[PDB]
Amino acid sequence: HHHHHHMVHITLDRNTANSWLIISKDRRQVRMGDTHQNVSDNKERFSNYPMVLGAQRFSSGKMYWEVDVTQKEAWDLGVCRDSVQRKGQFSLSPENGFWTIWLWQDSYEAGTSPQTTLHIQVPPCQIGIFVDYEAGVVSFYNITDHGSLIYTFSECVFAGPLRPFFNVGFNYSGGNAAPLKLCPL
Ligand SMILES: Cc1cc(N2CCCCC2)nc(CO)n1
Repeated sequence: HHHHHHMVHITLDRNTANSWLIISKDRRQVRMGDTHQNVSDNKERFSNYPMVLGAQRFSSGKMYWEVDVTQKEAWDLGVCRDSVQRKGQFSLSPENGFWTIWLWQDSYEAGTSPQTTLHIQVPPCQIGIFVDYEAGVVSFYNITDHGSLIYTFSECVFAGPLRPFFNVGFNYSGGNAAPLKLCPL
């Protein structure tokens, strides 16, 4: 891919974060805390899962960013509608306004309904996420493996403004405490 030149500076939106998340001062890193992080509840916060949005909203153009997933056991990454449900239980699917991939239990899957098995030869330490709003495309790249394609969602029905989407995952095992980090351009 030659997509790096649509590079955007993503920051995390503290107001949207699950109340157990800890976002760094520079708003570029997020991890699961071992407890509630002493913030007020609000209608934006994801209640059921360790999720947070980027502050940026996109309704046109091409956008690219990279995320560090080093030493994590579980995570979700991609984009979502600004209007996605925040409270209660829901599945990550394009019908619910999410275009995502994830890791759990040593398998990588795309968030279709039902989910799609991914074939990755080199487990990624950094993921590139490319959005072409006009084309209706969300693509994922393996930065650890020379930028090799992971998955492409096409004919996407964005149906509104998009936000970068993150899930640091639970840490039941004690092996998933590491942060997600937005990587420098
Ligand atoms: C804990 C878990 C894992 C899982 N997978 C998806 C298929 C590939 C393997 C991982 N699915 C579920 C569904 O409740 N739970």
